[PDB]
Amino acid sequence: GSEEIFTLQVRGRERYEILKKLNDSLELSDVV
Amino acid sequence: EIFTLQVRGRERYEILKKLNDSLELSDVV
Amino acid sequence: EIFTLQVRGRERYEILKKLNDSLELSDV
Amino acid sequence: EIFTLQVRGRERYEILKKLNDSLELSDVV
Repeated sequence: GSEEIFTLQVRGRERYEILKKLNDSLELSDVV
Repeated sequence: EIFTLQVRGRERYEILKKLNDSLELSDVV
Repeated sequence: EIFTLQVRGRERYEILKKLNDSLELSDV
Repeated sequence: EIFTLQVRGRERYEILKKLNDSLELSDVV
């Protein structure tokens, strides 16, 4: 097998929100 | 302010890591 | 509603294309 | 070596521009 879980530490709320939206997008689209 | 972002999959992690590290260096946001 | 983004370099393009394609699909 | 991305929507475009600009600035040896 299964995909493993990895964690990224992000500094800044605006930066986090962008990266979260990308992560969530990729989960839905499965592009990566 | 520090957050954790939990990512499924090594390839997905690698793309987000590249972006995070880039943003830390550039300070664009 | 369509905007052109100029990107320098293949690796940079390939990253951003993956994201753009993903966002097109997850835009619900 | 210029590529173009067609991005639909202001908000999406603004995110991808920030990332592009960041990756240009963090492109260091």
